[PDB]
Amino acid sequence: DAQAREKLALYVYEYLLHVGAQKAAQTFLSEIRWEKNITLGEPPGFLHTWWCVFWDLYCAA
Amino acid sequence: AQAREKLALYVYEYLLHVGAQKAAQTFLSEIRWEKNITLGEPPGFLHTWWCVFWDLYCAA
Amino acid sequence: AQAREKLALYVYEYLLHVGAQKAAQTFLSEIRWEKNITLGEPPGFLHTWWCVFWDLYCAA
Amino acid sequence: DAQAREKLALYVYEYLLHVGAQKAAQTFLSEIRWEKNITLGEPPGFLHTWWCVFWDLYCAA
Repeated sequence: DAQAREKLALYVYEYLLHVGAQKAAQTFLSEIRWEKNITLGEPPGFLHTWWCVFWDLYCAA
Repeated sequence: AQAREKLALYVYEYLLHVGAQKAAQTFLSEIRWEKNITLGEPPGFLHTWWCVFWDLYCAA
Repeated sequence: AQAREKLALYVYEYLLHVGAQKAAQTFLSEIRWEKNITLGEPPGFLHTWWCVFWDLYCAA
Repeated sequence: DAQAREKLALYVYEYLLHVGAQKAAQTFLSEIRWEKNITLGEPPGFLHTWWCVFWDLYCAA
């Protein structure tokens, strides 16, 4: 449950960096007082990829 | 491409409901967003989707 | 409850597109289905959903 | 890929038994010439459960 909330934050942060919103990403980590490791993938990152999978499925119904 | 625009909205919603209102404002301005904005109740839809999705993916 | 009725339709579609046309007919008749029926291209929507879902669930 | 197709068939079969369509379930296994093991859960079975999860998500957008 908490592991989920922490992983959403991480992947939102990554998105903000790849979407060209770097200022926003930095302030986001300040506002949630993020004291944990940060491990980054390739653009457009995990959240875009999995969102688009579910979108393609949403638009087929 | 209309997928990317809905994700942006739901992320902006996430940021307000998680108490990252500053980032939220900065976000819209950095992507130069100009469309209309509507939201619902916290925690917001991105959180709702994530909970079932991440429970499916398990992992770390 | 309207969830259960869409699943039935998509299953009836699966059965026709997978070559289980006999089962398909028997199915409708056993649940006493009386609503209108529309389908699309094979393999059908239940297969489409399943492929992304089962790839998420992995398992066995 | 094939593992997926085989697991859909299995879980469709289970559904047909729990939904009160037992004749249909039997003929289904004939028509696909199913020569593999059959392992059954509790009603309403795996496919209903996971369908309803995605439905609840579909009806929240």
